[PDB]
Amino acid sequence: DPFTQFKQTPLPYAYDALEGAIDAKTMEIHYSKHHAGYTANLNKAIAGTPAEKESIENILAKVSQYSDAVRNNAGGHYNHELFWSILTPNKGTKPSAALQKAIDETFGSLDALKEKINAAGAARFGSGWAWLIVDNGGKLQVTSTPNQDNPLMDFTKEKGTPILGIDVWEHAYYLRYQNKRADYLTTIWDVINWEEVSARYEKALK
Amino acid sequence: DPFTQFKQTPLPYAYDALEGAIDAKTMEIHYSKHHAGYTANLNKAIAGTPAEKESIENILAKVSQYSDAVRNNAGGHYNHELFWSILTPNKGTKPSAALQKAIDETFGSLDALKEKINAAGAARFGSGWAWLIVDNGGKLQVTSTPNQDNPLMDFTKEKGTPILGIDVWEHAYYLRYQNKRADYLTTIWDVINWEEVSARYEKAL
Ligand SMILES: [Mn+2]
Ligand SMILES: [Mn+2]
Repeated sequence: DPFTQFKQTPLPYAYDALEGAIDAKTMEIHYSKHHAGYTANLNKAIAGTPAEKESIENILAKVSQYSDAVRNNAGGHYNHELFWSILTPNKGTKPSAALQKAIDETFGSLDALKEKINAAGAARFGSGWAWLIVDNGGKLQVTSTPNQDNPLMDFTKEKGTPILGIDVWEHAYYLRYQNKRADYLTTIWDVINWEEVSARYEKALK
Repeated sequence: DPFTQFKQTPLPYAYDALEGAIDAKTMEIHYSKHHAGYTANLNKAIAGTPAEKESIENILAKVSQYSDAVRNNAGGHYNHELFWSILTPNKGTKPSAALQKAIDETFGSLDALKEKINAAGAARFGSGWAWLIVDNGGKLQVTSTPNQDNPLMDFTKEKGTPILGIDVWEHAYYLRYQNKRADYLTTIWDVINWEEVSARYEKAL
């Protein structure tokens, strides 16, 4: 149906393509149940409301004005859209020169960045997301948020444009890693698409 | 070590005893990793604070005076201690006469209560718990809380003494049910120990 406000973008890889880090059954459920549900519920939640014709970024920027259903499902849809795009089965991607320079000046190295994101992910009590954002000053920052909240929401303490997000809801890792979220976080770097993160960085700075 | 402030109560059944609703792997991890972690981190978080020799209920009742680590781990420890106690492998328990009468007068029937708890559990976005509590009015109430918060915590709006809690963190159900939290909630009734719920009701009154 071309007239629904929001649609899930198909994955640019197979469900089993990320098996170095994420099991195929999790990819399938995470995409076809969890994310699909957020998108469907988003469309329902904004229908007949002032949010109905707003872009996802604009919904999020005013999310405190809308229902919890809008907030939770707008977050969910946005976060997952971004998540799938920053994963890849193509090994050895790396940050663009511009991004790498910013990473090194801000964190020291790519390993130091990964350590900071891993720590943020591990410290998120309950469900949530770890983020690398470009803040409103153009500077990189690592944050985490609860549930499906994200750095574009007016509610959020550390605001910025996300360029990388890692889902630390238990559904994202429990089938393969159970309670070992840290092992999930260590391993997911194997499938991060730094080309997409770098594109998001370039667009954020504009 | 007998001197630790909080200990996990041994499980009163085997890890595979609840397979009518909860897989053995989940029980083992849930108990020996998630709950054990809360208990250990609680003991650490209270060390050298005014909470150090307080009862768990008294920590919860004043929880906002303490760190977030105390809140999260006191809630974690409390909630799981209660949770294990209200599960059983023995089919066919039922509320006491007193609890059954109260349930019927307040919700209509046991089925109506289960429906209300199932709905509360399903509606809890993210991690958390569904509860049946006794409010200070003696009245039964169904609520939910986020994360490891619970109805004994000082800041909680819907306060009361929990007599039944059902964990809806994904770790409680993902290995067996994956996204199907509603199926977990429907099925868990088969292992609820209404004799313990009823003993908790008696104590709460
Ligand atoms: Mn997710
Ligand atoms: Mn739990």
